Amino acid sequence: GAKVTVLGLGPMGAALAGAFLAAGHRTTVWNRTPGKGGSLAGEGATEVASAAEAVAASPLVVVCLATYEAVHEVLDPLADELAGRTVVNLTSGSPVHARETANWAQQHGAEYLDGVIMTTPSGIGKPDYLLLYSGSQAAFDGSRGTLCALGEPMNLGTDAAMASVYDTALLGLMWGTLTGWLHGVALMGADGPGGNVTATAFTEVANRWMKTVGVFMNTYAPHVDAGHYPGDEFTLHLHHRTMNILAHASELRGVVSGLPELLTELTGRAITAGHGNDSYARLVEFIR
Amino acid sequence: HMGAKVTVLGLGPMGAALAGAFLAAGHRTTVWNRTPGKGGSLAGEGATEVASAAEAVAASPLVVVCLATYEAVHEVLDPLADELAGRTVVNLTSGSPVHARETANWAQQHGAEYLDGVIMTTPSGIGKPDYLLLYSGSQAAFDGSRGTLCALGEPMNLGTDAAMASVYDTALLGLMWGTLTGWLHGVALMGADGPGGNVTATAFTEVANRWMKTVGVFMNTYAPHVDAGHYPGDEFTLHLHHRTMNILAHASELRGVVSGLPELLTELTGRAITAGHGNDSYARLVEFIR
Ligand SMILES: NC(=O)c1ccc[n+]([C@@H]2O[C@H](COP(=O)([O-])OP(=O)(O)OC[C@H]3O[C@@H](n4cnc5c(N)ncnc54)[C@H](OP(=O)(O)O)[C@@H]3O)[C@@H](O)[C@H]2O)c1
Ligand SMILES: NC(=O)c1ccc[n+]([C@@H]2O[C@H](COP(=O)([O-])OP(=O)(O)OC[C@H]3O[C@@H](n4cnc5c(N)ncnc54)[C@H](OP(=O)(O)O)[C@@H]3O)[C@@H](O)[C@H]2O)c1
Ligand SMILES: [Cl-]
Ligand SMILES: [Cl-]
Ligand SMILES: [Cl-]
Ligand SMILES: [Cl-]
Ligand SMILES: [Cl-]
Repeated sequence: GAKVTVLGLGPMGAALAGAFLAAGHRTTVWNRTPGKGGSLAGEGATEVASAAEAVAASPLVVVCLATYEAVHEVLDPLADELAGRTVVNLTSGSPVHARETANWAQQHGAEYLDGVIMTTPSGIGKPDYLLLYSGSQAAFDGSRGTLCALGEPMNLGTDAAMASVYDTALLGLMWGTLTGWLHGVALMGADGPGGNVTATAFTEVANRWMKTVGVFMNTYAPHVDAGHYPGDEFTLHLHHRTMNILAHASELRGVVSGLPELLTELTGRAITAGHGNDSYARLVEFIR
Repeated sequence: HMGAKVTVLGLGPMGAALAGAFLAAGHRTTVWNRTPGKGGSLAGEGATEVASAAEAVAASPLVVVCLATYEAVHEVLDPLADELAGRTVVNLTSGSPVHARETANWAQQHGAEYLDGVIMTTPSGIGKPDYLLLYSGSQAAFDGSRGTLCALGEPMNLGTDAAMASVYDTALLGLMWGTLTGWLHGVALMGADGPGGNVTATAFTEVANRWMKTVGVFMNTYAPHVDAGHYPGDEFTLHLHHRTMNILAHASELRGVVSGLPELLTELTGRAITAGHGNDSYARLVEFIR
């Protein structure tokens, strides 16, 4: 039942407004171009003609525009009106622009939370999908109950630029996974003994296996932070040997992704450096 | 419910772990190893060690094999063709799909029920219900021995073709390495100097492990695309993948993260977009690696 304003009714901003309405919040919306708020008004939103009216309507102002340049074009004329309000900026952009906007919000007495949306418009308001936030802890703690309407909120910490970096790092993790998955699908689907398996059958097993892969990540993160990489029962020597088997199996079955060559070159450099007994986490030193 | 009689051939670190887990579950376990003197601890845990593989095979209706190579499997099993008739052989040696099939065919010629398997953990993970063992081959063997095999870990029946487990192992390891390398790349990006950086690997990984639920949703969404040969892009097209991969490439260069992953990703999506599939899903890329 809290008052919340959304600035920006593009596909994503309209979805945020819709999710706020579905949670029962008193939702005021504004967009630069008229005529994009009729469906939302039918669901109980109040559309207003100016950003100044929209900002004045709610103590919590959620911004979702195309660029950070657009954020300041809209909000800098309203600097005096933002004192004491909370600004949650879900616009995507660079870490430096997040930091510059946080500094600007601080200068004007607005509590500033920068965020990133880890889904597409249709995922907003649904379970499991993440929104990541960084900046004012008071803003996060005071707004979390309302922000929950959009998806699962995570507070990354106090530095407003964190969300931008996390988004890029998490997409890289997603692409590494999805590419290893595509490689596996193509291996399973290929003609050959034990092949001609569908992607759906493979993925049913893969989804179980990903539980084990997640434990590996949880085991290896403290190795990176300690700078100590004990290899235990799965050393880089064994990674490299088995990667060579993957390379050979892939070549036989006609799967050409670049992944095996990337993996063997990287592990090979760490082994040449004498770290063959270490965990996969030692490889962070060979990409950084 | 009722304890079984099982034989393990092979007392290397994995084979000895398998035998220990059968014992822990209450099974009457007979063990043999080519080299004597590796079954000491197992005997005190209740195993019966015998001197020859022939004695070991004759001791149990279920014969679990875990040797260094399929060459070794052949050297041990070939003189025992007659002795295997009517027994179930579960071969957890790692090896090639063709070697699994050839062993399967030999076992069938001699009247043994043959199940080939792969162990998706290391010796210390055996005997825990959270790690996977994948099996393929005789469904009669799997159904009849599943209760016993549960002692080792969670068993999964991949199907009737004995060679499948070998292929799944390699494919799942590739998936693991793609994930772990994307994770390493992300750890490096988060740890680097810069606004929003100097974040610990542990902090990053706390968020990453929540995010992996979403990544799994993508794999479950995209598998039917591959099987149908139809790749609707919907709200995440290859155009958008390519655009955001370029951001990743730029961010990584600025922070000195050099993993080769951004170049692999941009080149692959680039080929599909040049081919005219920019509006399709990530699943369309299967056609550009096979
Ligand atoms: N859609 C996604 O998949 C997704 C996922 C995660 C994050 N995001 C982020 O969410 C934000 C919104 O994306 P989107 O889907 O809504 O489409 P968008 O094209 O990125 O942004 C459209 C919105 O920005 C407004 N805008 C652009 N320039 C403006 C300016 N100079 N002054 C005032 N308003 C301006 C548009 O107003 P008009 O209607 O008047 O043109 C519209 O409301 C982006 O930063 C995007 O990167 C999107
Ligand atoms: N360890 C793991 O992390 C892991 C994970 C998944 C799968 N696996 C698979 O498990 C199997 C065994 O691995 P392991 O850890 O036990 O060590 P291993 O070195 O791969 O195999 C050692 C065992 O093989 C026996 N062996 C080797 N050559 C033989 C021959 N010509 N004739 C008879 N026996 C022979 C050795 O007997 P002796 O003692 O007399 O030399 C010993 O019992 C391998 O196929 C491995 O790939 C292992
Ligand atoms: Cl309120
Ligand atoms: Cl107010
Ligand atoms: Cl395929
Ligand atoms: Cl018997
Ligand atoms: Cl061999």
